[PDB]
Amino acid sequence: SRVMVEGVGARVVRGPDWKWGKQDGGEGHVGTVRSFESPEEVVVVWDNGTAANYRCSGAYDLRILDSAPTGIKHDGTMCDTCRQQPIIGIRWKCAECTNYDLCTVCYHGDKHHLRHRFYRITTPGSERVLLESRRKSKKITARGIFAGARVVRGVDWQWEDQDGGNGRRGKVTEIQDWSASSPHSAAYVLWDNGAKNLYRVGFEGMSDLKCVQDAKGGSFYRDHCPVLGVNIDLDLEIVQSLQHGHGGWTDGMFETLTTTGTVCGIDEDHDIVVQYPSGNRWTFNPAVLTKASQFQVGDLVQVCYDLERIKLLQRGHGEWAEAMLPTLGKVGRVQQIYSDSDLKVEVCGTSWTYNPAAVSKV
Amino acid sequence: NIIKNTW
Ligand SMILES: [Zn+2]
Ligand SMILES: [Zn+2]
Repeated sequence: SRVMVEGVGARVVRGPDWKWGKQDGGEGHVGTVRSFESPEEVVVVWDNGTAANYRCSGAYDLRILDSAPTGIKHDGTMCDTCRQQPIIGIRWKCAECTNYDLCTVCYHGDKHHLRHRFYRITTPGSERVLLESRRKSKKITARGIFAGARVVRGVDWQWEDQDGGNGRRGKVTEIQDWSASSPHSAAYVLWDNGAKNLYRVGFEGMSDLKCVQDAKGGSFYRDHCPVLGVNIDLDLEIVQSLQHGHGGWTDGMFETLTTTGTVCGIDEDHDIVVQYPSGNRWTFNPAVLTKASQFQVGDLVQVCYDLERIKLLQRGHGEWAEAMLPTLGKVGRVQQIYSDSDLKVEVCGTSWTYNPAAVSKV
Repeated sequence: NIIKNTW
């Protein structure tokens, strides 16, 4: 029979039955499953430092963002994009293709076709759950202990005075695997005193670090996560073969394969310069990048006044509402550019979510 | 900041 996996070390965010204000630090903020009091109750240590207990039966206060640190894996599978084998963590199987699967990183990282609907297969014992397409679903940003975050020592600190003392600060440079069997479970820190080392952020449910300034850790499809209990769209190899004399390849750039970058530079070397939320600048061949997007916060845009097309465009992105009718032809301001490249536009006082093709720059 | 919830 099916049973619950008490996956200690799972990286979680708030769930559908959440009623605990901003204990987590807000929606999208990430925490670590420390332990299970019972099959009904779980204790989480949030990245902000607050440790608390939550429901994981009947009511569900938590969604699983990344189970990979628990080491749970689907032997006999492979992610057809990044070629992780076996898939560790949640398994995502394209329902509309023959024998195609993605890992969590690639799934939330918008690999494969966004209009193809996937099955979620959380555990080896799980029955597959058909989902809405990513393209019509809400995407939000993870926040907490990620590259660029400012941290202090956490509760499970057992590393003497490597940080120069309790309360002394450092910078997370990169999320790494504490071990081969537990990916995305560690954070490499460069302390303010020049010391540097790798620390547990999820491994065996341990929390060696605490945020004092959380960082963005990429975007995810919130409603596709199971309840607990500048862009690159080419193959790694095609990207590598294109970089032969236009920047080159170092593994430290892997982030780029699933992260939105801000084109802040061009250069004399017939190439491009991109910065990422990590804080990393990196150089590229023109063919490796695709725009996404052509708008900036503050840009004034006119809403499309062809109703047929805006209906098509908005429905295609799961954002149509008849209430939007009065906005046709109107000029508004780009308030925010979402991770799925849709635009939060302020128009007629109110704000709406638009397909970027449904507006034109004024 | 250890918090204890009850339900
Ligand atoms: Zn993958
Ligand atoms: Zn497919």
